[PDB]
Amino acid sequence: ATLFAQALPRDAHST
Amino acid sequence: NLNAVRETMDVLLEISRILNTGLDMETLSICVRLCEQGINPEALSSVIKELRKATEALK
Amino acid sequence: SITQLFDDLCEALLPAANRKRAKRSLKKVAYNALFTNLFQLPARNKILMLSFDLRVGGLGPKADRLEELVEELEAVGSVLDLLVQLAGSGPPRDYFLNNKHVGRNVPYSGYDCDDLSVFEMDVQSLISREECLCHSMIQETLQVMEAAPGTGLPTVGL
Amino acid sequence: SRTFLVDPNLDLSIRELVHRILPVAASYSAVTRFIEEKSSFEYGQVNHALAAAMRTLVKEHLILVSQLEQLHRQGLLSLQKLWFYIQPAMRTMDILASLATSVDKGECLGGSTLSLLHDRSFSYTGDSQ
Amino acid sequence: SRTFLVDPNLDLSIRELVHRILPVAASYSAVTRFIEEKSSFEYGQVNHALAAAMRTLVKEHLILVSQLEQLHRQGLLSLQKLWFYIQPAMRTMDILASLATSVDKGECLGGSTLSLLHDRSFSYTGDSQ
Amino acid sequence: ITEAALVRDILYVFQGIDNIKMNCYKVENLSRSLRDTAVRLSELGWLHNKIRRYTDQRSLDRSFGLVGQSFCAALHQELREYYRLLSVLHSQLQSLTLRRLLVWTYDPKIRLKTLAALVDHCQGRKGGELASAVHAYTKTGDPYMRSLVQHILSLVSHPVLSFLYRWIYDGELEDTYHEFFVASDPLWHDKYTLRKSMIPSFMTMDQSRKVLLIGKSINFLHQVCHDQTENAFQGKIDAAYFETSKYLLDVLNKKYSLLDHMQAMRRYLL
Amino acid sequence: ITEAALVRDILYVFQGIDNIKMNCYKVENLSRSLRDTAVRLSELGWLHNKIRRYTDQRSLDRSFGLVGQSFCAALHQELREYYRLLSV
Repeated sequence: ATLFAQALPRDAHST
Repeated sequence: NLNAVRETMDVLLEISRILNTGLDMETLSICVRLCEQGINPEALSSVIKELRKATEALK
Repeated sequence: SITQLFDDLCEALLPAANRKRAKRSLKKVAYNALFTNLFQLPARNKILMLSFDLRVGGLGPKADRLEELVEELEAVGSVLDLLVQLAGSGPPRDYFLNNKHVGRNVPYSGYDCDDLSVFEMDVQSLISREECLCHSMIQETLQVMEAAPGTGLPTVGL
Repeated sequence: SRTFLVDPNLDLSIRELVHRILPVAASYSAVTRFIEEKSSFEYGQVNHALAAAMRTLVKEHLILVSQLEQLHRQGLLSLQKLWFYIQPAMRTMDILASLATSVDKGECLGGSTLSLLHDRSFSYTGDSQ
Repeated sequence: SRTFLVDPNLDLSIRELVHRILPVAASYSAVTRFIEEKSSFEYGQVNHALAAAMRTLVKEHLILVSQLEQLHRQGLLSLQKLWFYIQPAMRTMDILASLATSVDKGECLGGSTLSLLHDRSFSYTGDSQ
Repeated sequence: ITEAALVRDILYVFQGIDNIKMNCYKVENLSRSLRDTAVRLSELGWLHNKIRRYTDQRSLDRSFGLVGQSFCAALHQELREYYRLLSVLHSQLQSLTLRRLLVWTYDPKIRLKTLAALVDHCQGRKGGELASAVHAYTKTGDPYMRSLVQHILSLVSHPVLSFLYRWIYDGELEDTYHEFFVASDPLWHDKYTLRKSMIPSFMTMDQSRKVLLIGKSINFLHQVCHDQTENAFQGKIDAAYFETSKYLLDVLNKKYSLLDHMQAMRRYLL
Repeated sequence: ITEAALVRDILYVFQGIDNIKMNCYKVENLSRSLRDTAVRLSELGWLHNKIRRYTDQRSLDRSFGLVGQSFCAALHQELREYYRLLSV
């Protein structure tokens, strides 16, 4: 399941 | 036995300190010994909140 | 000495300085309020419901401590049932914290930016405390320095 | 026991009123000298706490002079208006300037300084201030 | 051991206070040079972890300068107010600028760098900070 | 010379930095009503020098001891606050006047009166003899001073109670500088001396002979015997006494039979 | 030159893309207090080049082996995170 579409991480944003 | 009932009373202060209860060390031993008699603790929650209320009207 | 344990309780909550008749009247407020409830669920569960609300707003290890003591307090139940009632009534460092630079075998983590973001709020609250003091120190004394002659002075009130 | 000098050439309608304000200063120059002396250890543990509790009032007397100067800038402070403002200070600094001169007259230290504060509190049984 | 220069034409009521703030910078320009050097492998597995644990404090000293500039934009930062804010930093960066100059004086590596941290911890037996 | 200009220089004389120059801060024109109030205000700054010179001259030499540091490092927590007040006063200069300062700085005219006279009463005292000369300032009664000095004592007497809790439970005294009142000599009759000079005032002369006896009882229990293991304060000394000594006899009657020799030394030698 | 403009270019010099140009990232006016802090900050981006050139020069030739790949493909998981920080 690392080949298919996974949700975005939210780490890219400054939470 | 008084060594045991001191430790059990000393641990019980911390759980009343992080729960942010205004009970200091003296009022705790009063309330612990009074609860040890057999009084229902649902009522003691009201006398302390009222004694602290009438105390504030003085100041 | 149940008739006396209510008399010693009424002394502690009495703030030190008529101190001889107030105790007689405050013992009424103790009795006038004790019999209102008497006229009109496990124990450890009520702590966990307060343990939850701890972890949500941060401060995890403190919540892991509150449960650490009630586990040793087992080896009295009605006493902790009294503390959970007054939970909100009270009045309002360690370098070996996160510090990925010290340890014996520290695991690989990569940048966090979620510990350094809660390490600048530890400082921002400091500069915001020592600034409210200077707002609550120049105000408490300028409210008296500039007023009508003889308001804040107690000797002129005689 | 302080003496003052005003002016050779001044309006008589002022000098008679100046001499009505000064008795709060002369009664003050004998309290501030009671603090700076009866604070010496060689006077007991009573003549000390008497000089400390006699200092908080001096602090509140310094605030009452500050609020007058700040009120003086707007010119709202006439001489006649002054004689009325300091009246709470002319009564208090007249009490302390009488204890500080009656505790040092007969050398008192210890209990004999706690007796004098119990008779000078009995004479003012109808003052209530 | 850093020397600074201020101004030929400046108010004397400032230069005397400037020289009271700089001893936290000169005591800082000798810690950051201790990190970037005693990190070289040829110094043992102790002079390394001493330089790492001596770096987290430098990080917290960089946050204390950030929160001052953000507080400087609102103008709430007067020079007199500055001398009081950095006091926790003038005491810490005065401790590390003394170890980093006493570990390099007599060349220490290994155990002899772990002894010095056990005597410099015994001298401050009444500081508690 | 405007009144505002005086308010500008005074906020510096409160620190030592000098119209107002440097023992009274003689000011050098202006009206007499201004010079007089400046003189008293300027002099408060002079005090701040006497308390700063001590915490700077003695923060230089490394032969002041361990108590003389917790004192010289407790005169600073009572100075940062005096640097917070100067912060607030400067933000308002941009209104306050001379007569407004007198009430602002009427209280720190006392704390800078006890501290500037607490560092002269203890000048050459090092070690415990200093923790005994900042305790002779508590017999004052003044509720504002007795609650200030009784805090500096709670910091200065922390190193002293660090040797004591070391020389009682472990018997390993260590002080390169001679501070503790138990002086060792490089096992009962000698190597232990009660130092009459470095006993703190808040320990009675009899209590000082129960620590020299608990330390000696444990130091001697290790080397020669060849074995290894306020009111609450008075109870701690006696608790450390009625346990250590009672154990010293047990190891001296079971491992050596001290009593069985007294009886045997009567049967034959007598 | 406003301080905000410097904050705009620095967020690019952290990657290699150049006021701040390209061994120190010499900046080219503004006050001395600004140029000095930019210099050190700009130089961090220069480092990122030296670590990028290796994982790009050796990701080209096919004669680096099987270990030299798991190394050149483990210098990337420690770079995506450096690309998450630049995002925030």
